[PDB]
Amino acid sequence: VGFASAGTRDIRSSYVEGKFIPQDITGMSRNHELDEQPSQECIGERILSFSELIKRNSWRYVSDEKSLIYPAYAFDNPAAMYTAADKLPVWTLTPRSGFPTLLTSIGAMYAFYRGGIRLKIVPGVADQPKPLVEVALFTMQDQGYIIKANDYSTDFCSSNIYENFVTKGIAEVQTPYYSRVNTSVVSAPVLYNAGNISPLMPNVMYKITSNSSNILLGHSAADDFRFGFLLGAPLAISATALRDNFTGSSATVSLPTFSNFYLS
Amino acid sequence: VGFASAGTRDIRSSYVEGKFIPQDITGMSRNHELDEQPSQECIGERILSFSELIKRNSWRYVSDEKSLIYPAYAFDNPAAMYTAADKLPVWTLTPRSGFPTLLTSIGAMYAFYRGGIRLKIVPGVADQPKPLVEVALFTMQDQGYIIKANDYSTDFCSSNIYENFVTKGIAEVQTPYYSRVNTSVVSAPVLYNAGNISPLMPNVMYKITSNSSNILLGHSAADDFRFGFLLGAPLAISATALRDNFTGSSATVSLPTFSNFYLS
Amino acid sequence: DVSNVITLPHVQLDISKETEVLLKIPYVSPFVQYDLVTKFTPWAAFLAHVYAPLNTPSAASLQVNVFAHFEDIKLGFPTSAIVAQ
Amino acid sequence: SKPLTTIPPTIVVQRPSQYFNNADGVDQGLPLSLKYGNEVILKTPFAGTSSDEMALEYVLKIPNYFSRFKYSSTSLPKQVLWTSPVHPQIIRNHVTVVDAPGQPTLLAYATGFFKYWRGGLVYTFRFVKTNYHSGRVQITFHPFVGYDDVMDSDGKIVRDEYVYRVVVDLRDQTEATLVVPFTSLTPYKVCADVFNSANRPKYNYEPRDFKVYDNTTDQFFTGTLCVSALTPLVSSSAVVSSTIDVLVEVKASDDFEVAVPNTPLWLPVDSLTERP
Amino acid sequence: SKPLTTIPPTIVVQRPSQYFNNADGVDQGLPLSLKYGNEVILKTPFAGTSSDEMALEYVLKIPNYFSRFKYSSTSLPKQVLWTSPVHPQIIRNHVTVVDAPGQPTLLAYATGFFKYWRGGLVYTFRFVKTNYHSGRVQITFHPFVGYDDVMDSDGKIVRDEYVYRVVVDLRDQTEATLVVPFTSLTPYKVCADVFNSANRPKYNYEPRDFKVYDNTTDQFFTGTLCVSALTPLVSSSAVVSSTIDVLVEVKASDDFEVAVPNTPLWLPVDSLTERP
Amino acid sequence: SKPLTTIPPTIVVQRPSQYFNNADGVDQGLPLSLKYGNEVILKTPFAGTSSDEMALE
Amino acid sequence: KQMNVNSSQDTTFEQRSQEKVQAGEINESIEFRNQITTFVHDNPIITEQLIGDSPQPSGDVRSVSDARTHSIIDFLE
Repeated sequence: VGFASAGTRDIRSSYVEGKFIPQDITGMSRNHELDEQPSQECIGERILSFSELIKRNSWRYVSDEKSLIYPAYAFDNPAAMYTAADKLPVWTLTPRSGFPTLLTSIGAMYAFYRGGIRLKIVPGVADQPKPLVEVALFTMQDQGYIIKANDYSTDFCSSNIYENFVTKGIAEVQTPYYSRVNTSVVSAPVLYNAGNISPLMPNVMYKITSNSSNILLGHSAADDFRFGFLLGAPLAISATALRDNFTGSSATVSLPTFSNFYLS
Repeated sequence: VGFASAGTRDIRSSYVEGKFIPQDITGMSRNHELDEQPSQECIGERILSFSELIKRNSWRYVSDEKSLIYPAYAFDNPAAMYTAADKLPVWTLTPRSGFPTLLTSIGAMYAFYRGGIRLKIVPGVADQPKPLVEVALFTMQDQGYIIKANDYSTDFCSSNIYENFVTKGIAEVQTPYYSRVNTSVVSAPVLYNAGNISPLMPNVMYKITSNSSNILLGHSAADDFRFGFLLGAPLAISATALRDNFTGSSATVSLPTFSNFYLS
Repeated sequence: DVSNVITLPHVQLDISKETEVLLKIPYVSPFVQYDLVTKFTPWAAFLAHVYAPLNTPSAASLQVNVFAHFEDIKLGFPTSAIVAQ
Repeated sequence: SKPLTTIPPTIVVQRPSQYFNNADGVDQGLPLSLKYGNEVILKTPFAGTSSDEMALEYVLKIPNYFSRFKYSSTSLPKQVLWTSPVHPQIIRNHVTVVDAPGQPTLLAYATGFFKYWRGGLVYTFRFVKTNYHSGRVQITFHPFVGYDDVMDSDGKIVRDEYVYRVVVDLRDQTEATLVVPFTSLTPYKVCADVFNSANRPKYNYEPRDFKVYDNTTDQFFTGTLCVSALTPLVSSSAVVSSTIDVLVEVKASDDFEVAVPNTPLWLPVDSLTERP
Repeated sequence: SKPLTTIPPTIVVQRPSQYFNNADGVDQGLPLSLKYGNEVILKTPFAGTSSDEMALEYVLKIPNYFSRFKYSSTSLPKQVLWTSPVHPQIIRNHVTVVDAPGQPTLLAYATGFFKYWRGGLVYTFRFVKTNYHSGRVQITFHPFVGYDDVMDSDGKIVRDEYVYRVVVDLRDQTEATLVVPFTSLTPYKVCADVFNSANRPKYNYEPRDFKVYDNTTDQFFTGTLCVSALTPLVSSSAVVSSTIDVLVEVKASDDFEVAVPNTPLWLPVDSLTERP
Repeated sequence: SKPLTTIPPTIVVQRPSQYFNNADGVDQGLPLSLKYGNEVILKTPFAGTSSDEMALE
Repeated sequence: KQMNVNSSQDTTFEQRSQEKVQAGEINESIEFRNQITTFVHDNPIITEQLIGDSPQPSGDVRSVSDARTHSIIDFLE
């Protein structure tokens, strides 16, 4: 099409929309034309959208409360600190609502979202005598949109689902969008006064109860979920570098994974 | 249509039946014309009748008897007391047949009902060696239509259903209307002499037996259930205010919820 | 990092080639319209950052001017509420 | 013959109570009737009507008397005679007890089963007068403003040129009805619950006060409906009372809608008395 | 009647969470909505576009500014002015902290969710100059060679007769864009992770350095893209600066593809500060 | 509406690993791929032949 | 120009169509009007938007907009 120009020509939208078509350095567009053979012969699938990836579940948070109020639509990620000073752990992570998941990691690239989500729960202990888990829609206007041990004893007539840790083993829930608006804000700010009525997120949380002393919570997008308005790379650190221990202090960072959770 | 009139024009039935059509303050009826976009984009469903809500189950009563006679069609709600006097609990509730459920709370707005109901039972303990629960239709004419520990040892050939707390976890029952009349009375009065033959409610109760020391009972409307003759708001108090403790005495009111029941 | 500005919807200005550059942004927000009464929440911000420094033989400065206007306008409902300062 | 099975395996999901919280689905309960499929017909008419008394379109359209005010020879031009925030959590007072939350009207009780609401509200004003009382009053809708802001320090209405207004001439006329359309930046509002007037861990719940429309109240209502006098209500004191009562009723419009049914705001009780 | 069943048995498979890790399948979760089938529509447009902002074809085609270099009256013929390994794990520096791994660009973050990549990469060079600067530069692609090997000991490019090359004349022209096609012996390359610069059991992760294309680096990139001067950039020092900045942006071509999504290379954080 | 189920019961057979030792049948394993039905094509030719090198023949 | 331009005119060759001007200057430039302001540009310009840009859909605002419209004349009336 021409390698160079007098003035800007490679414009952000024009390229993505296919109106600006850069030339291959070899002059033969065939050299960068899609070839389907590789995925068919080597991979066995071909991923086309992050919409597919966020439907895969990942672990978000570990609770040590038998009955918990949990901020369903809070997509924030941990605060991180780094140091190369002697004898101090190199990396430290301090979560608010949980650790990063495919849902919150992909979400951090966008400003908005809409649609429902799914919840998965692994029990630390499947107690035979009291095997049930209840996940209830929690709507008290007074509650802050944060994690808190359940102290309520008056939330009658809620929407409840029951799963059995002994006969099944993992609890599976689907949460409707149930929003007062059609466009929510990813990691909207939660405040002291706030309560559970802000229009920036569905005014709905989870109340999770079981007889297991610990539970591992995970989530993913429901089938009607979407992220919108791409912003760019979110602030991030190398996940592999979390094993760093060059300061002489042993690495102490630990993400919520099944192996970390199930074994001590 | 005209904002004002000389004499009454806004008549109760005429408005509900669509014969009287009030004018929008803006003069454009389009401003109060139904828009389906909001529910489709934000909620994901659109509820049109309380008939839908009462089909959702809610918890009604907690029993500490292994074998119990329970008043199936009794829809009464608790007696309440209030005080702002120092050191006394602000609110106190005293149930007869149980606490309010969607079924009894919606029902309190009407005078009549007809149709069957459903029962759900959560066990305090799923005893492996003796895991069964029996729910039997109870018809002894002598029994008062009230909650009572089972002392009968001669009620042979009853209609029985069996559910397993270990292989399933929650017992599910459906009760036919089985009424001597086609219109029953919501929260009809139960008397001393009465027994189980009054025409105001189906002459049928439940006899529930299991080896769990405690059970949590819940209910909902069956598919052929209906409430009739709207009366208005029932006597009611703010559910959220039950947490009040401004008198210095800690709140002691506790509704039967799964979390209250399962954990101590 | 200007790299995080370049991934956003944006347009670039080369002072030796273009005289002016324009960016149009549609209204996007959880609120269907901007609240003139409580001012609760400006729906966007336009920012201009230096991508490559002003490069001249000796110290110099230029004025970067901004013109703006609204389009695809949708008005709210008649009210006596004050348009907040 | 007794051949080996050739049916392939099916993955199963163990469930204690499928559809427990749903209005729909297929219930798996064991029936207590002798005939498994026992079911009673849908009787029509029932309880005196052929109408569906359980439909929100029926329940929310029943009239709710919720307020009253006075209008007299003493009322001044532009004097605000009455105001009300526009929303459905309209409450009344418990008579035998002095709790702060109060008693819900049918509208508040019914919508209280849902967390969200939207739609128009119909208001009817019944002026209890004779044909010998004469005065003009104006009914105005002030979206996005609380009641302290529709009036100035003298109780006089302000900025009424800016709002939808109905100027009602009262001579022979005795009733006015109008629909206040839904006006909101969010498709749904929240059905207001009581709020804690104390500081945790202390709890003292009271009804919210919509004196101002700001970020601490705007998620619950759309603004204020107001009645102000244009003239005093004049009449001959030799034959009629100089002050009259005005009754107000509210009910839902055609587009009224509620969503997100969960923990109800109101709990029904069989009796309510003062604890000794 | 109550006949004996004649339905034959079915073999079943007990499963705690079928499709847990899949993008597809049929989810078995219990819905919290009142209507079991609750679902919100697919809104279009959404967030200002009718485009699919989640598609890799959209995300990976957003421009990534990732590097800059200088060109001046001082640059010598054949002098290498800039080089970059061709791959998508293009990183930036964290400003508030001095960790070695750094901050990923959008391209590195997004492709970081996958272990494999393949396809063409588009590079755009923006020469920030006036019409009074004059010079010729050449952009060359060196597959299978690291940056220490495109230059000799004097920083001069070598063997440029052997590679695809674009000779860019800069007088009025200010921008050059070209696609570097995928060139690999394996259909897929690996998205490079940091590597341990210490010896286990000690861990000190740092970004890989593609100075050489050999068996310790070739599984991550295809070679080196290079810009070298053919002439110095000349201009009158009486009126213009003698040195200019050249900005470089990279993005995916039409055939770009990623595969094997698993443990991500990058972890998002809400803040990053130095630990005291 | 929420009618009572009218589907009749099915007798089931609990099995830890159906077809474990068979060349055929339908495997019940949980796939580790993102797409549940991930599968690579049958490449022909492969390893230099169009012949079936696994056949006993 | 989806820049809701009231009018637009590329004036690059305008000087070439003046009768008393011979061999007129070819000067890249464009003039466009937006309501009461006219921009007279003396070089190339770039006009960008969101990828797949779509203005806010009208249905989104029914919850707050009045079905009746209001202009200056309406207010004075």
